[PDB]
Amino acid sequence: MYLLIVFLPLLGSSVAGFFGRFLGSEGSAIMTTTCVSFSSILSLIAFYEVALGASACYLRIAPWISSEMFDASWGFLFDSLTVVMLIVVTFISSLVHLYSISYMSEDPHSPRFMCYLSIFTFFMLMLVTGDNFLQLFLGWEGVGLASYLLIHFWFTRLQADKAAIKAMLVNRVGDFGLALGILGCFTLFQTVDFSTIFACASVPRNSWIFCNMRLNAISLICILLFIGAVGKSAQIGLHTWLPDAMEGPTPVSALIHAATMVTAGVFMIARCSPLFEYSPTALIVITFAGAMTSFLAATTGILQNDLKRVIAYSTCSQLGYMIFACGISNYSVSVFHLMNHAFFKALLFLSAGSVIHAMSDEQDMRKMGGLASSFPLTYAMMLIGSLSLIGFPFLTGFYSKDVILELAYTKYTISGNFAFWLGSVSVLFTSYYSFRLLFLTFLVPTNSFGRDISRCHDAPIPMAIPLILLALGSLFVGYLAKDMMIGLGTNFWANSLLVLPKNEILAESEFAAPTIIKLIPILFSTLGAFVAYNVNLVADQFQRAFQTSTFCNRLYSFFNKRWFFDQVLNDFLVRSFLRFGYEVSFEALDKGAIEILGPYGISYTFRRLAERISQ
Amino acid sequence: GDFRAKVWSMTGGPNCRPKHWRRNTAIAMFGVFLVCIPIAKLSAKLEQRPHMPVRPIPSQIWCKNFGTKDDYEKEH
Amino acid sequence: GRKKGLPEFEESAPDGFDPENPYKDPVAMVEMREHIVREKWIQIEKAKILREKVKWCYRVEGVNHYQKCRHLVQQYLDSTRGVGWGKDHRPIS
Amino acid sequence: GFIMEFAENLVLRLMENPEERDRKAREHIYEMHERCKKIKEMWALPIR
Amino acid sequence: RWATPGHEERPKGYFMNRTPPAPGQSRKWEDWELPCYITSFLTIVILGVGLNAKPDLSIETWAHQKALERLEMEK
Amino acid sequence: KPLSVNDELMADTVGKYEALAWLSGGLGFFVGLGLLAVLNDKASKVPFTPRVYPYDNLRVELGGEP
Amino acid sequence: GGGMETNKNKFIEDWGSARENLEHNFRWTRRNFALIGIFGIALPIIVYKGIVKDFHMQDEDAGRPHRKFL
Amino acid sequence: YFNLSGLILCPVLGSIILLFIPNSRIRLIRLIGLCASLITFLYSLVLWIQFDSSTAKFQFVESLRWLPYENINFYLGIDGISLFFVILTTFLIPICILVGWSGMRSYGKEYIIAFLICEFLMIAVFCMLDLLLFYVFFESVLIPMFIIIGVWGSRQRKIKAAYQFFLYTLLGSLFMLLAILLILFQTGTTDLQILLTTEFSERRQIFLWIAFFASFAVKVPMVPVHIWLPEAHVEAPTAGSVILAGILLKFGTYGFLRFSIPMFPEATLCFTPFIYTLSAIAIIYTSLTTLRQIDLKKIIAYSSVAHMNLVTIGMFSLNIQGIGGSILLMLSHGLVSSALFLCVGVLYDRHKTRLVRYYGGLVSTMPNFSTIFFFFTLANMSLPGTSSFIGEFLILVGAFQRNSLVATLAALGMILGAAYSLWLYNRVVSGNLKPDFLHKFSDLNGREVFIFIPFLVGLVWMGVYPKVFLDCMHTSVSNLVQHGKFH
Ligand SMILES: CCCCCCCCCCCCCCCCCC(=O)O[C@@H](COC(=O)CCCCCCCCCCCCCCC)COP(=O)(O)OCC[N+](C)(C)C
Ligand SMILES: CCCCCCCCCCCCCCCCCCCC(=O)O[C@H](COC(=O)CCCCCCCCCCCCCC)COP(=O)(O)OCCN
Repeated sequence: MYLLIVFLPLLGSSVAGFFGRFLGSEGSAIMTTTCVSFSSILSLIAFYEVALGASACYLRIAPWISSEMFDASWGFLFDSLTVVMLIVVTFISSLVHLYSISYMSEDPHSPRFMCYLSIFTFFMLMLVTGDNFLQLFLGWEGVGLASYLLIHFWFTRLQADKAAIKAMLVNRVGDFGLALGILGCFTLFQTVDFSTIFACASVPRNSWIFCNMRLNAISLICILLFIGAVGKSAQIGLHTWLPDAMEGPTPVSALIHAATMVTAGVFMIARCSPLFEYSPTALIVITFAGAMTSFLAATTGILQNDLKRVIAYSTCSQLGYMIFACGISNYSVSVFHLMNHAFFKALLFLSAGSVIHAMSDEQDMRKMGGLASSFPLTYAMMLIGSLSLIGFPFLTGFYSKDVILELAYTKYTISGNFAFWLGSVSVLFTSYYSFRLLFLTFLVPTNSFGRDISRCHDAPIPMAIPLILLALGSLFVGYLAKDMMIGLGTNFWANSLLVLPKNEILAESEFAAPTIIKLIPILFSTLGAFVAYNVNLVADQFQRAFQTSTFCNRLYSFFNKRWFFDQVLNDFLVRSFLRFGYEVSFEALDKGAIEILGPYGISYTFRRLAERISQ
Repeated sequence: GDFRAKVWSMTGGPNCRPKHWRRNTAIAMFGVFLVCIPIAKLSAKLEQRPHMPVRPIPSQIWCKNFGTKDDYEKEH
Repeated sequence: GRKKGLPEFEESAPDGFDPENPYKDPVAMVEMREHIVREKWIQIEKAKILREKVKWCYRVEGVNHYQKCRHLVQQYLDSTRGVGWGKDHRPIS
Repeated sequence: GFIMEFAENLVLRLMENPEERDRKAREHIYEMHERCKKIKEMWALPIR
Repeated sequence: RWATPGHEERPKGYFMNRTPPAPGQSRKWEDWELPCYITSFLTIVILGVGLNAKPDLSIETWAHQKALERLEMEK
Repeated sequence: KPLSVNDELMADTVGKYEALAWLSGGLGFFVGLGLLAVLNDKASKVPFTPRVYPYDNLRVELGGEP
Repeated sequence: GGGMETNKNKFIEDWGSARENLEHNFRWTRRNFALIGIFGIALPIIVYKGIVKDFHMQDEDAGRPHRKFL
Repeated sequence: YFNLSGLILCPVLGSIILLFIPNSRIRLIRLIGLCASLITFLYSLVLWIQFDSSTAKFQFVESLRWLPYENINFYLGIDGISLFFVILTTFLIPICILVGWSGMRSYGKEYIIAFLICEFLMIAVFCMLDLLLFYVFFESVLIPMFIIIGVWGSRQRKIKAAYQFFLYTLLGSLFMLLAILLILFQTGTTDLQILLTTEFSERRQIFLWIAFFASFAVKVPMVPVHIWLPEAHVEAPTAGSVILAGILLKFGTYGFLRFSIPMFPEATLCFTPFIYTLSAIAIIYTSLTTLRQIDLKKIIAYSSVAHMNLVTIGMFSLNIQGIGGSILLMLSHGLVSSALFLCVGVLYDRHKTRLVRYYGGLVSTMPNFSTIFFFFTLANMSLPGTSSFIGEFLILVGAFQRNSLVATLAALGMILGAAYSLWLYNRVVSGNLKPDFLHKFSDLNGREVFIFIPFLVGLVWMGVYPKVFLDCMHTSVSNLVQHGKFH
């Protein structure tokens, strides 16, 4: 019954892609939707059975790689952590499949889109249900391949291809980091299986020689794994791919980049917690990177005008929050916020796509307004999603973000203070741009054109059922799962997550701090909402400062253009490497220098030597 | 266009809609169901549950490896 | 026509081979090489069996695996030091 | 009666005999080393 | 949309870009198809029936049953 | 119109060096905030003593010597 | 136009021929000398020193004397 | 009883039968050549079945006297290392025959005869256990390949490329032959099993190792001598490139595995940093030069140098993960790379061009080709579930255990390998069409669909269950790891 969970999306993809000519645009949708939905219900029984029944299942099919001791078999591991990711990934995938039935109603190549979605779901399931470090790597790179394929689903566009290739390059650096980490894991424990590594993760206390440096064996492995996590989760080091990856279809944004494949890094950190717990040096790096990513995305997302791009920076900020929540060695809260966000961010993307599709694919907030009366349902749904995202009290986003912030406060260390400060300011910024997105799209006086308003149609049934289900989730699931995941002394996780007794600060997070700290996110959210209203709905529009102050214009350009990452990084790395490819390696090393000392550059003097033999 | 109707693709092409996609759809389900039976039978055989469930779970109807690995000292 | 069943190898050091001057009797040299390979593979498989024991101790015990699998973990890590053609830690066979 | 039985009894018949292979290898090494020694001594012969 | 019969009676484009043969006739095979197909059939037969029926002679099996024997004799 | 030799690889308001300076300032903001966090010294202001566990800080249950 | 062969362009064909006939395009200037003497004479030396020193530090950690890699 | 004699005699009979057949009977020539190639392939597959995987002794040994005093003689034998090479070199020939099926009327009988003589010469190379005769069949391949490059070349450049390749091969060959002669004079014989039990004085190991490296490094182009490979490869027929990249690039690594890594265990250790240095920069330089190439066949030809230099890192690691994982990469490379040249050959046969600029938007006109081309693009970029990843990862874990720095540098190879591999696919397949340049299209025919099928099956079968190949080699590669070691 558990192999069916993983292989139903694979069979659906293999049918809809190999025999889509016989099923058409409707049969290919039915196959994939039915297969993923059956996998989702099977994941529901898996949750009732493993997570709630407290009986994990371990399933090994056949050995994959069998060297002397490099054994990485075809093993599947379903524990409490895996099942949560299953019920998130597969449920969101089924809802996205149902959404795309009506979204891809006029696009010609709908069957290939659904085949790609099913193969992506299959790769994500192989990622989450991975017993080894290699099956995990198999899914970790198949998910990148599927995202690349889906980003340029419209191959005729040029921006889509550029975004897809940039995403592949960034994910390739991440994969290099992950591969180095996996190589480090095998050199220590002589195994790649999770059970043996997590069982023997405490004994080794030796030092290695890595790249002319003497480092700690466990710390180096943890840092190398975190490099891969940064690559996939779009953290401070490698994140420029995610905002550019919005050139794909909206359902691609809602599943490929909102709920899944950005939480892959967080899931890998949480799963490898019995190993990250013994390298305190790596936790500092994780905390710093998460705080930096959250603040940077929050600052970048406040001046964007594209509807889809604003939400991408919200996703980046939420992933940063999860990352430095893992950095405080509290993985239960990280997974809780992951599951919470996978609801009210998928809802946000789906509602934004519903607005865009009805607006003749208009993506600029400067050219929409007064849509609240025209789009009642979608306005309500985006209101629910935004209120959950900002962390409105007694809502799905309130039971996780507030806990993360108060936990960061009570981590009385140098790294914890930095994360607390950045996560506190990011709440204000998140409230500001979330409410700006809500205000400009729906409540400001109309700025659109006559043709867009004339051709308006709200979401039909296939695009409304997933929305309503996600709204119910974003209303109640956080409260329902608050007790089992971030409760005191809960045994829901069982052995999935390990938190050492020394670094356990969950109890003090609740009653050790002033009540003001527990109300800082709400006050900052209210301040951000007030600022957004006062700058958008009613204002003299002092933008003349942006037309008279040179610094203000450059400051506006700094936040708008992703902190000048794409421009600077391109010129100083990509262009430099492109020159390094031709102007030296091809132009001088192997062009004529070998030739001139080779067989014909100067060795053709035999013509000037053999002809002289007549003497 | 005019030439894309002369190109054979496995996926079906742009705006593909065969006259008998209803019958083909029904066959595809039955084929998927037939290939899913051995996978389910295989899964119920190679799966291991070291821990007895708190409450009677549906997997006890077919799976039989419940509380078998408790003697891990004699594992191969 | 080989007999049905597993291969049979004589488990004894080939007489006539002396480590003082290995390049003295060539047949004893190749026999000794094959023999040494065989015991290194035996050690590898013993380490693999101990790894399986640790693997199923971690899963059956659960949270209590730190005190119940300590005896197995130290045996497995002691048996993985002299595996064979691995890290610079090479067994003196 | 089944394909597997005949197939395995055929593969077991096709496979080579191990003891004679090792014996042939050992005798080959002996004879080759002896012939090598005689050939080197042959080369040691002077022209005159 | 979900009830109307489709318009494409047969999939667009011929398979392998070969026109269907004359009515009441058959696709005449090329000079290479039959030897290649009998080769591909014999390859599958030999590999499936030969690799699965050859004895499990390996150094990861003899060594496994020798280590499993010496691991208990130590007690 | 002969093609260029490097005809295989082909934020306009800023230059590469000026934008690099802006990026350096933006990252120096993070560095300065980290230095401020170091200067705060939150470790010495913890309001509770380190948690003490029974049975010698759970030595046996954490893999210690029995 | 009953031919599958490409309608090759003079500009593209000449550009490709020039990009493939670069063997005879050195002038032996200081740029080429410096380039081949740095990124073809020094980087290999740096890398070789890196591996040799990595082996040396691996050797000293185990207490075994350095291996003569020459 | 299937032995090495029949497997080698089958191409002989195939080439002799076509030698005395009138050229007007074009059909009969093709049928007999294809039948001979298929019979040889089935013979190799049968030889796989009866291969013992528990003994390091050479199997199916055959002897034929060469000198009157049996000093040197034709000793044929296979082990776990060279068995799969024989299988691959017998499997690639029928594909090469099928490539030139349509246009065979112009080539004539001299095409199949040349390819069958090639197969005869390459089968004996992987089966010889005599150092001298391994050199004789090592350099007998030049004549058929010289003829293939020259007679059936594309443009007038075929004279230059053939000369350059021939000159490089000769300069390597004779400098190796001097070392072989010095070994013969000192030891007395040239039998491999005798040369592996003879102690070499430490001073003679360096000189002989360098002399052997001179000939082998040319056929596994390290850094100074990968300038003949691109020109000779581009100026070659579609089937000619498959032989050059599929097999002819596997002589250097096989020569290292058979005659260098064992006969000089002490010399190999001393030169290990030297090989790591050359291979690390070759991976970095070649995978970077590939980005700035404009010829379709000159990009994939640069994808082999990076892959083949990743193999020499694995062999010199001297462990089961390294040496054992390097063999899978060459089998994977022999299938992935040779399949990519079939994809380029498909494009070149229809549209007589190779510049990437002329190609674009083929996803809308050649969808079956795009699906097949994409799959081998994934294999070339080391995707899990493909045969390349298993070899690529096993080499990395085999070199990290010996030197963490060289495994780090070699890990950037897959960073750059995934860069041009997908970027080429985006240019050629994805994008908009260019009706100004080319407007008539035809997707894969019956031959092309069928030809790619064994590559598709043999690439995932090795990629998801490589245990079938691995378990046949561990007994043979473990005896290779330690030869001078006795502890
Ligand atoms: C190898 C391990 C990883 C496997 C990943 C598989 C991911 C899919 C890989 C192939 C995807 C296809 C990309 C190359 C072709 C580009 C699109 C294309 O042309 O394909 C055709 C053919 O359709 C396909 O894409 C079939 C390939 C994908 C379906 C088969 C996948 C089966 C499941 C994946 C493999 C199963 C195991 C995976 C796990 C190891 C579709 O054409 P249309 O959508 O109709 O539009 C083109 C316009 N015109 C019609 C005019 C030509
Ligand atoms: C129409 C196609 C359209 C595209 C299709 C795309 C690809 C789809 C098919 C994927 C490939 C399927 C291959 C099977 C892979 C998984 C099974 C691995 C094989 C396996 O486990 O069985 C082993 C071999 O038996 C066997 O079953 C061997 C039979 C395999 C035949 C494969 C023939 C490939 C021909 C390649 C020729 C060149 C070869 C390379 C040189 C024996 O297992 P064991 O060792 O444990 O024994 C235990 C005895 N107690």
